[PDB]
Amino acid sequence: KVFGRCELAAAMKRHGLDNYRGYSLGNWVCAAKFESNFNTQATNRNTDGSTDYGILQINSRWWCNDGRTPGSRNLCNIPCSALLSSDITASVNCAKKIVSDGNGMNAWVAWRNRCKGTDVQAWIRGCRL
Ligand SMILES: [Cl-]
Ligand SMILES: [Cl-]
Ligand SMILES: [Pd+2]
Ligand SMILES: [Pd+2]
Repeated sequence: KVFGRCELAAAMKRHGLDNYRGYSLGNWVCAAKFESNFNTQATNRNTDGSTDYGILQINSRWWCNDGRTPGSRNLCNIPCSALLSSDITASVNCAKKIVSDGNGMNAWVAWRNRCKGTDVQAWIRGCRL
């Protein structure tokens, strides 16, 4: 599923991402925009053989099991396919655990390089939340 900007903003809000660990909703919407272009089915292979899945490009190296990432961890305890679903719960819930790690949203390189320090509130401008 390709989410609408405000549609994603609202779903993320309902799952309690607005100001989760101090990250305003616009940060999360911005991160999803540059990770997946709001496409839940987005996948990308890493140089190490791991793969990134879903709206927030969660990496099989640490966070999910895809059956093809030798020696990886599954810290969210999900099959990676669960992160490609039209239901964003698995991605949001997993992302909550990721952002609790020492680095916060800096774990998402796209966030750091495209969202951090920018006007992320522009991403939710005009949405009914
Ligand atoms: Cl398990
Ligand atoms: Cl649901
Ligand atoms: Pd388990
Ligand atoms: Pd659900």
